[PDB]
Amino acid sequence: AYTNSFTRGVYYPDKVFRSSVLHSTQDLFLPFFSNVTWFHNPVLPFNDGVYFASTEKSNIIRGWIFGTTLDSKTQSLLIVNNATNVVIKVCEFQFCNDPFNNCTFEYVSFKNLREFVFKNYFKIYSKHTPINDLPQGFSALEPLVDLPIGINITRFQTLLAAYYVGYLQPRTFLLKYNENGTITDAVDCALDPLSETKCTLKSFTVEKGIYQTSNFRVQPTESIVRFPNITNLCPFG
Amino acid sequence: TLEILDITPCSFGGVSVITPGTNTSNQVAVLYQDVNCTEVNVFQTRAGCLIGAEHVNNSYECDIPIGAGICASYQT
Amino acid sequence: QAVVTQESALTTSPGETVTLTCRSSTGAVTTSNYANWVQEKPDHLFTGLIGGTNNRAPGVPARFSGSLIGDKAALTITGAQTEDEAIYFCALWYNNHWVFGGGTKLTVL
Amino acid sequence: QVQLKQSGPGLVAPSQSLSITCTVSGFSLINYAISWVRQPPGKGLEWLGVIWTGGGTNYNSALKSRLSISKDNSKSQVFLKMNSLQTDDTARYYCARKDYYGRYYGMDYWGQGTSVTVS
Amino acid sequence: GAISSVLNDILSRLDPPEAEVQIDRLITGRLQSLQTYVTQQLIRAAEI
Amino acid sequence: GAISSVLNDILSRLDPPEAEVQIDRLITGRLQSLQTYVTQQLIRAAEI
Amino acid sequence: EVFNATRFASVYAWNRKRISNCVADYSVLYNSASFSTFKCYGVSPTKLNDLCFTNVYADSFVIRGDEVRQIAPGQTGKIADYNYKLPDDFTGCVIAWNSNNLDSKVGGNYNYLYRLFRKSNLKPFERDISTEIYQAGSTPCNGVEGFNCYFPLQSYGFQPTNGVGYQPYRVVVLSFELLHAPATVCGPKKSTNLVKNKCVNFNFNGLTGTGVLTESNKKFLPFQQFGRDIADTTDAVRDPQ
Amino acid sequence: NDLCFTNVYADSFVIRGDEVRQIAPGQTGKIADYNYKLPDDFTGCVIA
Ligand SMILES: *[C@@H]1O[C@H](CO)[C@@H](O[C@@H]2O[C@H](CO)[C@@H](O[C@@H]3O[C@H](CO)[C@@H](O)[C@H](O)[C@@H]3O)[C@H](O)[C@H]2NC(C)=O)[C@H](O)[C@H]1NC(C)=O
Ligand SMILES: *[C@@H]1O[C@H](CO)[C@@H](O[C@@H]2O[C@H](CO)[C@@H](O[C@@H]3O[C@H](CO)[C@@H](O)[C@H](O)[C@@H]3O)[C@H](O)[C@H]2NC(C)=O)[C@H](O)[C@H]1NC(C)=O
Ligand SMILES: *[C@@H]1O[C@H](CO)[C@@H](O[C@@H]2O[C@H](CO)[C@@H](O)[C@H](O)[C@H]2NC(C)=O)[C@H](O)[C@H]1NC(C)=O
Ligand SMILES: *[C@@H]1O[C@H](CO)[C@@H](O[C@@H]2O[C@H](CO)[C@@H](O)[C@H](O)[C@H]2NC(C)=O)[C@H](O)[C@H]1NC(C)=O
Ligand SMILES: *[C@@H]1O[C@H](CO)[C@@H](O[C@@H]2O[C@H](CO)[C@@H](O)[C@H](O)[C@H]2NC(C)=O)[C@H](O)[C@H]1NC(C)=O
Ligand SMILES: *[C@@H]1O[C@H](CO)[C@@H](O[C@@H]2O[C@H](CO)[C@@H](O)[C@H](O)[C@H]2NC(C)=O)[C@H](O)[C@H]1NC(C)=O
Ligand SMILES: *[C@@H]1O[C@H](CO[C@@H]2O[C@@H](C)[C@@H](O)[C@@H](O)[C@@H]2O)[C@@H](O)[C@H](O)[C@H]1NC(C)=O
Ligand SMILES: *[C@@H]1O[C@H](CO)[C@@H](O)[C@H](O)[C@H]1NC(C)=O
Repeated sequence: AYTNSFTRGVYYPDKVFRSSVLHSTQDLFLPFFSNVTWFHNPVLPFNDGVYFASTEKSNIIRGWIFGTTLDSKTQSLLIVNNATNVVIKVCEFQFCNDPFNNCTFEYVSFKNLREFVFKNYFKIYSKHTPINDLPQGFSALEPLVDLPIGINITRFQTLLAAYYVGYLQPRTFLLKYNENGTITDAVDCALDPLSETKCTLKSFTVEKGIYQTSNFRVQPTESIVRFPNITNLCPFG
Repeated sequence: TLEILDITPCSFGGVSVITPGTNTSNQVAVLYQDVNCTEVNVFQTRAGCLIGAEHVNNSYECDIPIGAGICASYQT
Repeated sequence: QAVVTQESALTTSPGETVTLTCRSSTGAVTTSNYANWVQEKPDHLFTGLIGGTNNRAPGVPARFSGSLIGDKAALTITGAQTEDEAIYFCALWYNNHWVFGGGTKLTVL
Repeated sequence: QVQLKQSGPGLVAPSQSLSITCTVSGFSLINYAISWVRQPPGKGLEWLGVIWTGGGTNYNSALKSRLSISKDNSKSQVFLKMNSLQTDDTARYYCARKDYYGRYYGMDYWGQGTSVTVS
Repeated sequence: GAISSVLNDILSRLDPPEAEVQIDRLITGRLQSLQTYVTQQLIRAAEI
Repeated sequence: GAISSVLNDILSRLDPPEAEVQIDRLITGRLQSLQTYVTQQLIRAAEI
Repeated sequence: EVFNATRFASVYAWNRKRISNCVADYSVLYNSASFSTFKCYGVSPTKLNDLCFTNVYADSFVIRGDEVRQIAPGQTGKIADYNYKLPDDFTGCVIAWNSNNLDSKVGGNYNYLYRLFRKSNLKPFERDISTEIYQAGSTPCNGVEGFNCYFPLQSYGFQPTNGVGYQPYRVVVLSFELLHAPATVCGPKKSTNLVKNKCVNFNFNGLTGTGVLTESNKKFLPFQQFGRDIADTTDAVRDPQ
Repeated sequence: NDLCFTNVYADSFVIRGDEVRQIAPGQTGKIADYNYKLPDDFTGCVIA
């Protein structure tokens, strides 16, 4: 099926504080109100980043597999949860086509709504929230781990009842930082003209009036080359 | 062919956002300055094409000025 | 379309130049099918004389001079009194494989 | 100095198998290719086959597919294998160096020769 | 100061790693001319 | 135009003979911005 | 370990190792056994001991003696094209030194491999590991290595009696970042005790400045590292120790 | 086709196939030596 992410998928883009300030940033974000593919476990692509969400009770959601070919030929990343611990490893795995060598790395460390952002070296952000099909809420995502491995990624599959997958686009966002320095709101600077106005004013309330926001410029369509009448051909003949 | 061609520069212009204060509503109208409307509730004015606003007959005092004797306002 | 031949007969007095022609089955040979000239000493010693249908090999004297003189591949050696007593083979690159010539016996004076 | 070496017992009876090896110095198998030629007693030389510089073999079309040639990039050795001999196969066999990269596209050097006789 | 005034001619003729110098020269010149125009308009506006 | 807007980072990374170019880039930019501000203040003060 | 490493990779498979989370000591390496070219961009070599870096990539390969010239950001040549592309605004240091004593062997070392053929120039830090047979001729090859069909990998032939410009130079490129993430590699500079409530010059992880440091009542979140003001001026810091 | 040259010079010779082979840049023959010769480095195109 399909769903729309109302106001979800904002992560602290960097490791710098702020307080009671409106900060404009440009990075890979999930566009507001966009299409999220709602599933129930095929191999999805990994376009430029992934917003992933799940709501599970008995922890059916367990992990993820990332890679290019998802087989022994090429490298691949496995993140798995066991009651023992969480295992993150990148190797030249041999992946069964129905998930249930040369290893270079290892790391060990409805009401439940779990949000994740996987972007590319590999950065993983997350949040766990109590919930009551995505909600209308707004929760910033705090950074969780950075893997300095730099593998080549094009596809991923989830290692498992209901999860939502969206993809990230290079958008500009206006973030509102409150006193404790937690992102409390955000405006997508390209969703609609009112949002463009808010971003231009660097404010969240726009007083009545007429404001100039951007520039319309019709683009060219084709190339035209013309030259004089072709004659007087050289008498090689 | 011995023909003469005019060169006009491709249309450009400002885009202006006509908003009642977000306290009143989230609705918006958009003015594309100095462009015929075909290029872009479309209305033609000496300022350009106005999209999203309804061109009533009768006149009221000016609320949000546009240009060449047109104003926009938020009314029922 | 595979015949390779040489005159198998050569004898040049010193001071006069001679041309020996190797003829394939495709008529006039083009450089596209690369031509090679190799020399056989009576002690089963081999060396490269001409390559690329026009190019002399490295280390063989410039007195050896081979070109596409005729329609078919050819070789020209200026007369020498002693060191020219040897066998010569022509080689042509068919699309798939190499064909080697019959061999020509030179007996100066 | 650039040089080609090839070694083997040579003396074979009919219908059994013997293999010949060519060992090289002064150049790499990566910058060159190796071709093999064969010299029966009193008859003209014939082309056996070629190993490409970076993998991939070729063999004479009329020559049987029941044979293989092999090489060593690191230690610079090449091996030719014949798995069954017949009395027409007696000849002297030569390894040779081919430089298709170089301006002298044709074979540059040749082996020192091994006698192979039947009975 | 740039070798030519046409931005496309600078871009298509000179090497991209060095063209930034010529582009910067044009950018400073044109920005200065624009600021001069704006200041003149500001003063004339006060007079009007 | 300089590598980094932090003049302490330029002076902590580069060596004095070369750094002068980057510092000069910053100095021209900042001096032009300050002059623009001062001119705007003069005009606005006349209005007031 | 990298500098004293005996076995070096091929140039087209130039080996990249990340270095991070260690105190480095660049001055002792700069004091050199006559390295052919310790040449640095974007940083002064004497100061290297002072800056803190996020990560320091180190790339290693062995090339010809005189071709080292090609290891530059704005450079052209076969190596810069089909082997290694230094991006413009490169912020690091290039190290090269002759390795004729070790690498080159009598008669010519032939296991060293440099490529000569590719469709286009390599991207910045591109690894064309694949060895597909080049369609050098206009006609497709599809596995043919004929006279006009060529292989993209070529050996070098390092012999001791070659030209001095052709002797084996080992080359290591150090690429720095100079970003503001937790700078986990830094020079051997000592720590120092802290003093508050006084105008003092300070260096926190290479973040330098002058100011009076006071105990602050901000609520940093655990992943935060420092604070910034309304107009991008560092307002608060987390003490490393 | 794209490029333009100052002037076009055409030489017409009747020569045998061997002489035609001899009529090549740098080729050596009696025809090349005496009948027709040209500078080796000079750009030339021959239609036979
Ligand atoms: C991944 O692990 C596998 C095994 O777990 C290893 O691959 C083996 O070792 C090398 C790669 O390091 C390769 O063998 C090579 O073969 C070529 C000729 O075919 C030649 O250069 C050498 O003889 C070398 O042994 C190959 O990948 C494989 N060896 C086999 C199949 O015999 C290796 O540890 C890791 N790398 C790769 C690429 O597999
Ligand atoms: C990272 O992995 C990707 C995925 O394999 C590779 O980049 C590009 O991948 C495409 C296919 O995903 C390949 O090019 C195309 O292959 C398809 C196969 O059907 C076909 O339409 C064409 O033959 C086309 O060439 C190719 O593997 C690759 N293309 C490139 C690099 O131009 C590649 O392995 C990695 N990409 C990186 C590191 O940028
Ligand atoms: C910032 O965080 C604090 C605590 O996490 C919260 O604000 C507190 O609100 C209660 C209600 O009076 C009191 O404890 C204090 O007035 C506040 N500060 C602290 C430290 O407790 C709230 O989450 C945030 N403060 C806001 C939104 O004003
Ligand atoms: C905007 O639209 C039309 C065409 O899209 C414009 O083009 C012509 O303009 C001339 C002079 O203004 C008119 O006489 C023609 O009738 C127009 N062509 C049409 C209407 O097809 C025109 O400039 C604009 N029309 C307005 C402002 O009414
Ligand atoms: C008020 O609105 C319309 C335009 O919005 C006015 O313009 C046209 O007037 C003629 C009068 O003969 C009508 O026939 C047209 O239908 C009107 N245009 C449109 C688009 O409707 C018009 O004066 C007014 N409309 C009324 C009074 O019905
Ligand atoms: C060397 O530096 C480390 C930095 O981690 C010190 O280890 C601890 O660091 C944590 C940081 O939150 C603090 O609790 C203390 O600064 C340190 N605690 C302990 C128990 O060591 C370490 O102490 C430093 N070395 C010395 C001798 O002080
Ligand atoms: C903004 O409006 C807030 C209350 O809204 C009131 O009711 C709506 C339906 C409109 O009629 C609006 O004009 C009214 O004001 C109040 O906070 C306040 O009146 C307005 N101004 C500010 C600064 O909040
Ligand atoms: C989700 O995708 C569908 C396409 O089937 C599209 O019609 C719909 O508008 C999208 N959702 C939103 C909120 O735009």
